[PDB]
Amino acid sequence: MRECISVHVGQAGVQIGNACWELYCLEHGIQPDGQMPDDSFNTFFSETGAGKHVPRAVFVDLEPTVIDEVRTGTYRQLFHPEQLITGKEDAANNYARGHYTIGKELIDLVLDRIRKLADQCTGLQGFLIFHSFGGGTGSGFTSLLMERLSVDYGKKSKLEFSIYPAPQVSTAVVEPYNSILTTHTTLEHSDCAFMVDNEAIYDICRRNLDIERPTYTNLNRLIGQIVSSITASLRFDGALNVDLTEFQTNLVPYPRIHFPLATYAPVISAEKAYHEQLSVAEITNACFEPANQMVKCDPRHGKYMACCLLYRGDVVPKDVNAAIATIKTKRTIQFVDWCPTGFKVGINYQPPTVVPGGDLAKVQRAVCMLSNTTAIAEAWARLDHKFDLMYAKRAFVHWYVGEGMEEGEFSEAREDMAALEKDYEEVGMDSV
Amino acid sequence: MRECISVHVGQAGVQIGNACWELYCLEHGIQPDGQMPSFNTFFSETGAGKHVPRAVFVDLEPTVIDEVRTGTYRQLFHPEQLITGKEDAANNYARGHYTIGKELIDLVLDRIRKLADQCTGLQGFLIFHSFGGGTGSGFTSLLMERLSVDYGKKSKLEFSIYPAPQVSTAVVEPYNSILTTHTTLEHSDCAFMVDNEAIYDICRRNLDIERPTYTNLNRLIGQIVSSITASLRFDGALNVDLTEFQTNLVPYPRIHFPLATYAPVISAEKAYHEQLSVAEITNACFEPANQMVKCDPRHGKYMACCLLYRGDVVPKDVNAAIATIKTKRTIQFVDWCPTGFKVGINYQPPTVVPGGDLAKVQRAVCMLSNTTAIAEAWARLDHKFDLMYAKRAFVHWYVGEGMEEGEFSEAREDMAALEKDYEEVGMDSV
Amino acid sequence: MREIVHLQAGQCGNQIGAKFWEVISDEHGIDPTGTYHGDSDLQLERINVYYNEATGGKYVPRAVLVDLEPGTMDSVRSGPFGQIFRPDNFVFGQSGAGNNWAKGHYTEGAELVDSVLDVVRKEAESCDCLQGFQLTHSLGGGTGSGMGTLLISKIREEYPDRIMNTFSVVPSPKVSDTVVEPYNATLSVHQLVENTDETYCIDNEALYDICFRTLKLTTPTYGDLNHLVSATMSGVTTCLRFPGQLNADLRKLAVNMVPFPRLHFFMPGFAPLTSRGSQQYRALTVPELTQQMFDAKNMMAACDPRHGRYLTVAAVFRGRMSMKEVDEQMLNVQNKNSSYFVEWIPNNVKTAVCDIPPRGLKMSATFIGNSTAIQELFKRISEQFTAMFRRKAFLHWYTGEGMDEMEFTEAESNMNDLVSEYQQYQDA
Amino acid sequence: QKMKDKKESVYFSNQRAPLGKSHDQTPGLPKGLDILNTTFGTAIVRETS
Amino acid sequence: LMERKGSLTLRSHHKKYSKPVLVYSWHRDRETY
Amino acid sequence: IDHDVSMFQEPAYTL
Ligand SMILES: Nc1nc2c(ncn2[C@@H]2O[C@H](COP(=O)(O)OP(=O)(O)OP(=O)(O)O)[C@@H](O)[C@H]2O)c(=O)[nH]1
Ligand SMILES: Nc1nc2c(ncn2[C@@H]2O[C@H](COP(=O)(O)OP(=O)(O)OP(=O)(O)O)[C@@H](O)[C@H]2O)c(=O)[nH]1
Ligand SMILES: Nc1nc2c(ncn2[C@@H]2O[C@H](COP(=O)(O)OP(=O)(O)O)[C@@H](O)[C@H]2O)c(=O)[nH]1
Repeated sequence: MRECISVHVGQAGVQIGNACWELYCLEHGIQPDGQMPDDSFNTFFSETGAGKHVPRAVFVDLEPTVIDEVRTGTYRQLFHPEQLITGKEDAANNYARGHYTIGKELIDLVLDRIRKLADQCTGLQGFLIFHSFGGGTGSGFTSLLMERLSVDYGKKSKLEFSIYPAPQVSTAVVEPYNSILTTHTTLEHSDCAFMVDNEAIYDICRRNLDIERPTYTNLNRLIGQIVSSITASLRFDGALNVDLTEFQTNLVPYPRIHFPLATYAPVISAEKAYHEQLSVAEITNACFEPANQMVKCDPRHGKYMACCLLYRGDVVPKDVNAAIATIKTKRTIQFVDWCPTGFKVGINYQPPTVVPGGDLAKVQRAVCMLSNTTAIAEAWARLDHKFDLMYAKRAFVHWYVGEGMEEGEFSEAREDMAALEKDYEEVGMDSV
Repeated sequence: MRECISVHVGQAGVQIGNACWELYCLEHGIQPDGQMPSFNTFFSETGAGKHVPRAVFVDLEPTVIDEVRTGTYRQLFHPEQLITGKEDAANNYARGHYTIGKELIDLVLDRIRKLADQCTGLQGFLIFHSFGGGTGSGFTSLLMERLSVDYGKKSKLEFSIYPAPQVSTAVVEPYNSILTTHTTLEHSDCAFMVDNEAIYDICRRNLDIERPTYTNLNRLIGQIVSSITASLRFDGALNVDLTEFQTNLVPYPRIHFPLATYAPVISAEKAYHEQLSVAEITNACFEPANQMVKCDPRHGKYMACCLLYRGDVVPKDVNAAIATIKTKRTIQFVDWCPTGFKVGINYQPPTVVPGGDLAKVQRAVCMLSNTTAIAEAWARLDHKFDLMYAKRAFVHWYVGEGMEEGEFSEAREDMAALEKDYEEVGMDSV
Repeated sequence: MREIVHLQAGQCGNQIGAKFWEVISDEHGIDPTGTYHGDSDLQLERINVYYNEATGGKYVPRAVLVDLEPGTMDSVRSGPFGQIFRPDNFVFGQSGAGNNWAKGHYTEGAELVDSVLDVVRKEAESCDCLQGFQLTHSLGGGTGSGMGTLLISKIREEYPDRIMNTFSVVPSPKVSDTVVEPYNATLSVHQLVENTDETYCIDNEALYDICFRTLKLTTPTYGDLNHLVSATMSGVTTCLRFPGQLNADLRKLAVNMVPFPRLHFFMPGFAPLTSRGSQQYRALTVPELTQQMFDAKNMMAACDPRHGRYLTVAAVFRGRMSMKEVDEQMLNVQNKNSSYFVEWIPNNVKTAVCDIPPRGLKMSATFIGNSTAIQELFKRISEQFTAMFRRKAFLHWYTGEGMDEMEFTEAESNMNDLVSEYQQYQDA
Repeated sequence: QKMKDKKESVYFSNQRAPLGKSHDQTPGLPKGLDILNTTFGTAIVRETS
Repeated sequence: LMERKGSLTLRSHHKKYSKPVLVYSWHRDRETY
Repeated sequence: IDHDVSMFQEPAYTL
């Protein structure tokens, strides 16, 4: 009896949850109502004596538009309305409004709900945080969420499916300000922060998958595909089962260095899956490709520190070992010298299911990558260059300082990122 | 097991490719779709039955490849192997080795590094291009350079439609050709060569068909790429892999430019009323008025030949045919080549691409022959490059698209060495 | 009255142990509902070893099955022979431990080992004459190493003469299935050297080379790797459970192996294995059978014996077999190939034959080899360790329960001592 | 009318860029494959266990 | 004492075996057979 | 070592 709780905070977190949860319902037979027409579902789905399955999830968001959408949609009978926590006025890309003024009002409700989720479960396994960086309640409310879950729970694993603001494309003009301040609270008790952006999905949905004009839904279905592949081993029998806390203690080499990337290899259209062979040796070949990457960064300018491989479907331990063996000798991918052979493999016997109306084919096998790289320091430094250049002439500060923030907390975030820049430099060097 | 990824680059390339992969499929019984109502050496496979081919059709101009992506043979090719650009190279090499085709070098090399990953023993790459074109003389040279750095010793054979003797369809042909034969001479293990004018004549003397079209000619070229990659596929007595062609046709290093000649090129009215024997077919391959490259072989010392017989050929007959050829003194052979004959024999009879010009013959012979008579060919081309370059014409275009005026002198200079080389490998032995 | 007790720890240890009770249920003929449905009387002639006897006529395997991960606990419970086990020795915790070697010994390992040894004490005092203990696990995972070595350590506190027969799984040479495998290996073998008597090293890359080349199996799953491991599992206990003209239990298979109490890392092997496409092309005779025993290809530990000298060698045998050539051929493999055996052990290789075959072949054998070539398996993993430890790669997970840098010092020093012993006796 | 306005708006650039679908799945696939019930790629027959 | 399930409590010092099975005392049991 | 060549000789495999 192993379960973990997924809280979806922010408008990005709710819509990812709006598109990943029906994948969780389709992977176990849960209807949109919730009556199934096997204790596999008891890791995200609880049980009612009537026979109907509530998701083990709490949706907190200060903006009432996106929460009332699922209350009036086809998932009115999916979530517990007391778990569906709405707010009154949104933080509005203001960290100081999600952390100090509006955020503190709703903490006593969301933390009481999370206590109610954890009280009725015999064995809890971890936490999945789903937020973004450029938001106000996806940046400030998740800061309160990790400060209070750390003191209340402590030694339990906490994982984040966060969205990094893109190096070239942006949504808000104040995204770097939120993205330098909400990483201050992820450097203290965030155990492993999975990273993804919004524009490398665009290149994936263009080159590998064959759609132009993608909406928010196609992005989040893909994100739902890669969340499901990571956590498929908590709910399905596999040849080499991986626990949520097992890969947490070997993907993160240093407590400051807990920012792995993500990659889902067979993102292929239904037209091309008739055409190209789908062996295990080519999907793990496509994981290392810079084009098939879920963060806008170049892996070849950095060194991989640890790698996690999460397979599912019809794979056997022999040919995955042969495929890793023949791809390690490739010189264009390079590890760091002090790390030995650092792959962690995971095998599952459950193939990925395809949602109706989706953009993916029913493939017999798939693989997920969680790779912690030194190349992400380029993304951190570019965002650092974006912040200090706009903070030098003190722009957009009176909104921040007028909502319960001191001037020094921008400074305190600066040397925190300077420490987060220097340590990436101190881990890529050779050992001698 | 055996695999030959074939990068078909250029319009002539993608058109030669079409005709070639049509016979390549109508011989391994693979419908235009990919599902069959030994070929792994030229047809990969999924699971259900899809025999998706193994090739990288490339052309920087979305017209001569968008038709292959909409026509009968649509399903067969994988939408990710028929790479295409958005701007032509404008019959100017400068936009094939430095600009325009510097964006597709990644897409193509990567589609290749995947077509190979699936292979287990790639026995060699077969590029198919046109010297007189732009992409044909550009991304061919570029793909060649990068391919070598990466893949490696992997045989890099080339089937190129070299500029015809007097017939041509471009004024900048001379430049592109002389410039392409400098950035390839050192990156191409071997280079079979066929000229159009010549193949037109054969489809008028032999195959009595006036008004020939580039399609009719592409069929003859296709029935030649088969008699080279047949051993790799169909079975036979003496079989010659691609590696052997490289060590049986190229004598000295730089001098690596075999010619070509199919023999039983007959109509139907004829075929039936003639005993096409292994003797008549051999003689043909050596007769000047039957060479697929207008370069009378009578003005040259055949360096090393390589007759590849296919069909119902008894091994003894070949011995006889070759012996008689060596007897005649009309055919001269360099002294430093006492032998000079690689006899290959495959039992699979030449197939008859429907609506063609050839007639189901029970035998066949393709002789990739190296003669010192290709020197004259490059002399005509060399002359028509020192004519225009003197009046520095059409050099404004090139120097503007990245190219520097130096590679022009460097091209003629390197080619002078090849025409001086084709002189020393043809002189007697004191 | 030469009874031995079974031990399973870790996911690799559970699945190997699960497929062991798949195999033993064939030669002993015990069905998945526990009842005798065999033919030979020699089959239930020494069943008291791996089984205890019956209220109602069935044979539950005496196997305490410890793993803090309950996902493998119901996976083996739902298997084809998960019904034959008893729910009593299904000891498991709801909490998880992600390769936390510190947790596996001091806080939650300490709170669970009392529950585990409450079972093991019940199965050990209930027997007429206990012969020894034996455990299957992995050196990579935290439950295979932490729960594995903690159970080895606290058993030896009160059992002076009962031998410990560990069946070990070493991380692969080419790649790893866990990045912290050198950490979980080095700390665990610091307790395996002092407290164990036989440590059979199983390597995954070794099993792949046997399956791909000799067995011609293109896609071997985990139901095939474990069966080769389970062949040697039953191979060491052949004469102990069946009569032979030269028997050898585990304990004369111990004194005949270890020269000194620290040289107890062995190479397992199964001799008569051949692909299906070539069963009828190879004659099954003991001259042909013991060649495949001694080739470097059919070795279950991935380190070449050609790079060293065999210290002590045994070969346990099965089936109606001539004693002259099994004796005369093992003359011939000693003496004509003599530079790869130590000169100071003249009568090096022993035989241990049995009268009954396994189920499937007329005569069979199982290889055990104690050579000094296995230090390469330990030299390269100290190199895999000293790269991580010089930079303090993953120390902060292990210091969660305050185990210090000082403990890693003798963890690495035990290997450098052990390699220094193996190099010392390489050259006599 | 917007149902008609998209019906006369078929032979457009919306052919290669529709709303949620990729581009109509018929002419690139053989006849009717029942795309939801088809499992792409080769598998192992799993003989000689 | 907390876990201490009854099947664990039920221990023994001597084990019984069936008639085909060879205990120390098996020649002792066939002798009174 | 000096086996008789009048009968069978028994094999001599290496490693
Ligand atoms: N992948 C993905 N990202 C989204 C989606 N919707 C919004 N985002 C991202 O979320 C960012 C906005 O920050 P949020 O945290 O969602 O906003 P918020 O904190 O809830 O505050 P409000 O926008 O006022 O509701 C944008 O930069 C987007 O990149 C989505 O549907 N999918
Ligand atoms: N053998 C053969 N030659 C051809 C064919 N089509 C064109 N050619 C020759 O190719 C020469 C020019 O080379 P091309 O490959 O057409 O030029 P290109 O640079 O590829 O043209 P673009 O790709 O459109 O820029 C012409 O002189 C033709 O004689 C063909 O189908 N078969
Ligand atoms: N031979 C074999 N090895 C296995 C099997 N299952 C897992 N392993 C090995 O066990 C290692 C991982 O150990 P793990 O299962 O994580 O240990 P645990 O977490 O403590 O239970 C891998 O290197 C695998 O090679 C199996 O069925 N057979």
